[PDB]
Amino acid sequence: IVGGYTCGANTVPYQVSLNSGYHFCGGSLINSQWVVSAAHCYKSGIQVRLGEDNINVVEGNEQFISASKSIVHPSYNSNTLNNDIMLIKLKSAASLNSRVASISLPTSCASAGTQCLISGWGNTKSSGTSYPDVLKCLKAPILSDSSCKSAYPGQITSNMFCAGYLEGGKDSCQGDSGGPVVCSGKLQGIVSWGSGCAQKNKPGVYTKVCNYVSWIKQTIASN
Ligand SMILES: NC(=O)c1cccnc1
Ligand SMILES: [Ca+2]
Repeated sequence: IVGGYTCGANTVPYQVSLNSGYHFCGGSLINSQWVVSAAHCYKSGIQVRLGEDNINVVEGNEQFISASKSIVHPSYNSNTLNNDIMLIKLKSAASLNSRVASISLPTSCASAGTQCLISGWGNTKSSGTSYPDVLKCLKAPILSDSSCKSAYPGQITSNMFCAGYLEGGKDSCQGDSGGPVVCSGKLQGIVSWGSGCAQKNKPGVYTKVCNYVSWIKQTIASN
C-alpha cells in the first residue's frame, strides 16, 4: 500500500497472509474454513496465516493453517487477468474471535463514489521498494466505469472495477494482491492489478466480487 496508514494490530480481522515460506499475497476469510484471494496468486503448498499484524514476529493472536484445496475460477485468463479470483479451503476451521473474523459477501454491487478500505503488506513506494512488516490500510473510493475504461483502454472487463485516485500518490501495490477491498462492511473487491503503483491516471484495478457470489456459494457448498 502506497500512501496509506498503519492499520493497527488486528483492526482488519478478516485479512490473511498467504505464506509459502514468505508472505506472497493477501486474502480474505469469508467463513471459518474458506479464504478468497486472486487467481494470479495461485501456488501449491500454501499456509494461510490469520490474526497477523507483524508478519515477522509472533505476537500471540496468530493461527497458521495449511490449505487442503485450492480452486481457481474456471474462466480465469492469466493474460488479461479476467476472473482473477480463487478459493482456498483450510485443512481445519479457524477459531473465530474479535481479532480473527470473517467478512460478509455482498448481496449488491457497490457504486462508484462508495468509500472502501484496502489493506495489505505490499510495497509502500511508487519508486523503489520498501516492504512493511505491519499491516497497512488505505481508504479509497470506487471510480466510475467510464474513468476506469478511459485510464486503461481495451483492458477493463465487466468483472473489474477501478478504485483510488486519478491524481495518484495513493494505491495498492505488489504484495497486496489477493487482499480485500471492503465497502460498507462487505467484500466488494480483490486486489488484482495496476500499471506500476500510485501513478497519475493509473488507478488500481480490482476483481468485482459481486459477480462471483453465486459461484462462491455453490463451490463452498460442495467442497
Ligand atoms: N497499482 C496497483 O494497485 C497494483 C496492485 C497489484 C499489483 N500491482 C499493482
Ligand atoms: Ca505475527
